[PDB]
Amino acid sequence: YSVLYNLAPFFTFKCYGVSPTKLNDLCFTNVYADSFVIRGDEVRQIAPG
Amino acid sequence: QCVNLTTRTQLPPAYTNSFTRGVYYPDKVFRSSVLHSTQDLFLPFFSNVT
Amino acid sequence: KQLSSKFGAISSVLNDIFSRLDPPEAEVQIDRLITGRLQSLQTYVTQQL
Amino acid sequence: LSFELLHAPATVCGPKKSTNLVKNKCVNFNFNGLKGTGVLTESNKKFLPFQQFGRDIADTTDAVRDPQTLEILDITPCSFGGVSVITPGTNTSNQVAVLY
Ligand SMILES: *[C@@H]1O[C@H](CO)[C@@H](O)[C@H](O)[C@H]1NC(C)=O
Repeated sequence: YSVLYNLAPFFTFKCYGVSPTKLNDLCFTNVYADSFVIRGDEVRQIAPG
Repeated sequence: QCVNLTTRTQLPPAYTNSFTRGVYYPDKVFRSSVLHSTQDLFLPFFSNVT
Repeated sequence: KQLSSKFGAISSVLNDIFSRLDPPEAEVQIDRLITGRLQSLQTYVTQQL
Repeated sequence: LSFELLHAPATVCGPKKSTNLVKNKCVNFNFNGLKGTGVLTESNKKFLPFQQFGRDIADTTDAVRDPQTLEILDITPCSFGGVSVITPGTNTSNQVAVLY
């Protein structure tokens, strides 16, 4: 994630969940990478609950 | 490439018992000399196996 | 066996909570675990008395 | 990105591989992302190949499978203890006795 933090100019953790600064020591399992494009302010619609 | 078979004999399936079959390890954790209860897929005892 | 309870958290180990959750809410989660185990200890003490 | 945690072994980890195993020392460790502190000794337990880590009655980690080394290296079996003080009243004397 260290190179990925500067590869793209993405928003820096506007979400709730795992610790952002401690992400090096996370041995997660079975990710699901889904990519799609939306319009306008629909980013806030993608939230748990 | 496949060959059709016409020598099959008609016979309805039979049913027998499953007294003490269908138990496995639900997790790979090592527990010794203890009793544990887990919620997982399990074949019921004395079920009706074909 | 009461140590294996989660009390509404995501894990039964405080180390995982400390190393996997943001400290502003990890403090609240640790406080919830502390007060749940304190309630269990109080119940055990009342039974012992 | 979903970061769910499963009992299956992690196929991805951070690049923090260094040091070496130290035996018979009550030292801290962060094996497989689980922080703990205890001695690293051996035992006579027979471990199946699919088994990675074990648990006790209280669901506390007491076993691990070290990658590329393949032994037990039991988790936090380290000892502990308490302290007790034996002394008479302050009017008589002030000597103390320590007890474990
Ligand atoms: C199994 O099912 C068959 C028909 O579905 C039935 O005749 C038989 O009695 C059943 N056996 C048991 C043990 O339920």
